[PDB]
Amino acid sequence: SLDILTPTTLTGDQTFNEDVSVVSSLTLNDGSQYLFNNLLQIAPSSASVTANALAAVSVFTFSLPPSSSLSNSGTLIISNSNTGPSTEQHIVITPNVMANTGTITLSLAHTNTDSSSTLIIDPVTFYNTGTINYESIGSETNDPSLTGNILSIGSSGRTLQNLGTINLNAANSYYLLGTITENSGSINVQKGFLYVNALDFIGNTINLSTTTALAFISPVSQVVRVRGVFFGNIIASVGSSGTFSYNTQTGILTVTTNGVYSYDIGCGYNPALMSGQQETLSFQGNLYDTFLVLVNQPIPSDLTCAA
Repeated sequence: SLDILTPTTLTGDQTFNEDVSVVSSLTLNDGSQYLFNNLLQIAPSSASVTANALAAVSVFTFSLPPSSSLSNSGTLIISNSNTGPSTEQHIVITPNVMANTGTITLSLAHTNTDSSSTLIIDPVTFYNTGTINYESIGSETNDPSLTGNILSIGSSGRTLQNLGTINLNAANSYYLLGTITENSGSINVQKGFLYVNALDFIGNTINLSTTTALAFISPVSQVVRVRGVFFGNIIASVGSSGTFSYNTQTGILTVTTNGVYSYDIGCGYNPALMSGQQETLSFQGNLYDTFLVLVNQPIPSDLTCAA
């Protein structure tokens, strides 16, 4: 219905009850509320949508509700320059279908936790062969360790077909609540901690940067592929009385608390250098005893396992 065929810039709050097809570039400025209630189609790859929150205002909402559908082969940027402990934002991407073969970038200046913000990616169906980014354009410090403003991906019982890349590079923490699938996908934890509380975790590789962490709140039956493991990061597993073992032939790290967690970290690690310790983590406002594994060594030069 609404077709953007020439570079367009719109001002103020926007509520799209029509299907929106963008083949050029659409820019949304000076609005505290951007709503796409039906189709939002961005194609071909050179097309783009950029939603800029109104500056120096209290609340910001970007919404793709369950009535909507997202089909992006170009570039969708959601940017909010508002920052500070009183910031309230609601970036709620919950379309019936979320199909991305291009780039989606969440670019926020308010990345600290708070009491009231929501950052949600939880459609019914999730399809990503491109790149989804969460980046910071702020400089906030002194996080209050609250439960709001934590990017939460998926939900219990729904799946996420991640054939491409999810880049997490903005905040102290992120939550993965849905079931990831597809063998080619990667989740890159470039800053902060990733907490996983999901029914299963299939196919993807979790790549940890330095001074990041992966924490599984509940064990999954799948072996979880994690790469980048070295003295700069850790894998945490919820539960008390933690023990662990590393198999040099398969490259699999097995952690046992009250449940069994299995991580494929690669071959080449020396198990005699590894150690573990009990700590306490916070997840969705509750404290959990957690067993941490520190490999205490660099990434091996060759991660391949013997046949």
